[PDB]
Amino acid sequence: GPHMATGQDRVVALVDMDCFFVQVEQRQNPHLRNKPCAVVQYKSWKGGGIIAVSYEARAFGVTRSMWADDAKKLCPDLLLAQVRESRGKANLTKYREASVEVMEIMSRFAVIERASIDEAYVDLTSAVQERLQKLQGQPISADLLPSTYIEGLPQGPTVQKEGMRKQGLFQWLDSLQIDNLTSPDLQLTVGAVIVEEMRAAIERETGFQCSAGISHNKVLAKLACGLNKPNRQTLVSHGSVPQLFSQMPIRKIRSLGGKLGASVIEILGIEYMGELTQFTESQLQSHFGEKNGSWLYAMCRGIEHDPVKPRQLPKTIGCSKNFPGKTALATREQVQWWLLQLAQELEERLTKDRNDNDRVATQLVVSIRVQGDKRLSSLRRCCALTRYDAHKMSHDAFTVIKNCNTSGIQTEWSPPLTMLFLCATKFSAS
DNA sequence: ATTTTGACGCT
DNA sequence: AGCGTCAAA
Ligand SMILES: [Ca+2]
Ligand SMILES: [Mg+2]
Repeated sequence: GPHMATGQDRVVALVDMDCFFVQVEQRQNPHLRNKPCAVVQYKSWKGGGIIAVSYEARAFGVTRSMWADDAKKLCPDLLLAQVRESRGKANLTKYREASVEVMEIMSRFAVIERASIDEAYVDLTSAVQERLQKLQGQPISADLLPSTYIEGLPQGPTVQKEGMRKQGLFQWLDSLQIDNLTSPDLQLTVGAVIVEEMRAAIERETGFQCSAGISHNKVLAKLACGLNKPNRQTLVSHGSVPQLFSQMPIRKIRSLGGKLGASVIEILGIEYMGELTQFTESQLQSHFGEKNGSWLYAMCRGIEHDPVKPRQLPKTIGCSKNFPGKTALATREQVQWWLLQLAQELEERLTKDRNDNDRVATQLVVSIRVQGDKRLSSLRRCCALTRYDAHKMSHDAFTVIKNCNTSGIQTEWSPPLTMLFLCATKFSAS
């Protein structure tokens, strides 16, 4: 009752760019705008592998991981943009730089946590409080929320999408308690006003559209963000959680999309997130561990406490290349040449990072996959990263992995290498 | 023969 | 330190 917490203390948003790499290429090449389009890496094998897909192309069934030749089978007029290749490998610089454009705009509004190349969490709690004081008890107009969905509404006693959106928004605003600056629902609504402004700024200043979720924590904000895509935002209130979760597959919640989620389904014999409420905290801890158990117990009730970390920059800078099937690296010369290519791209990115961000990486992590392993990485070794020098970095990576060569022969490498990975880590201020 | 990334937990 | 899990384009 009165001491039972409800996880309504914060306002958190998750902003996610729509079909991000596609939008970067469409900004650059107007011929691709408003077209079924995809971004591919490496044309030679089956037309290249698709990594991003415009919504027009998704309507034909084109997806990520599809080979372009197969996507062309689904969408004969599919347009393609290729990832740049440098030093023999795909180079993602253009997308990292576009990401920086968007992150810097978001940072003007509030503290952000960079969650991936195209998404960031936003802690809006303080901005909401300040805006509520500026408003001076003044009601919130639907005009301030032109692209917002209220999850769960309309409800109770129009057949077009925008009509439904406006009906739900009207019901929500009609109900709000604006005279109470401490109402969680009002705080979320002001949060949504701010996110509308943030999203307008992103589009004005970059050309890129995005979707967003607004709720009381990161998991619900991420879930909300995905409910109305593209170019829309969704408010998930605490009160919307019981109905939302009653038919929500467990795997849709962040961190439960893999083995743990599968084990929750199998061990408990349930399918939907809401069904978790019927277990005690200790029961969940017994099956899934203390940390996971407590997390599940609170999360199925819509409560999560993970903070929006103040971190706009990535914590690691990495480069990797797969060598699939018959192209696996089988000679010492091959392994060293590709370590050099990787180290050169890495030196370039590290030098840029040092100039822009006043920091230096101090550890180099080397990872390889050997032919036969189902595991993504077969081996990981580290060494000191003392100079941004590609020849030195490539020499050190070879030195720390050379003893993996089973081969009795001088020049040959066995078992062949199907992956090389260099990652600069452990940044210190400079 | 999705590939190329990034963060974080366990022991 | 090294391995495993989960997730983004
Ligand atoms: Ca996205
Ligand atoms: Mg994303």
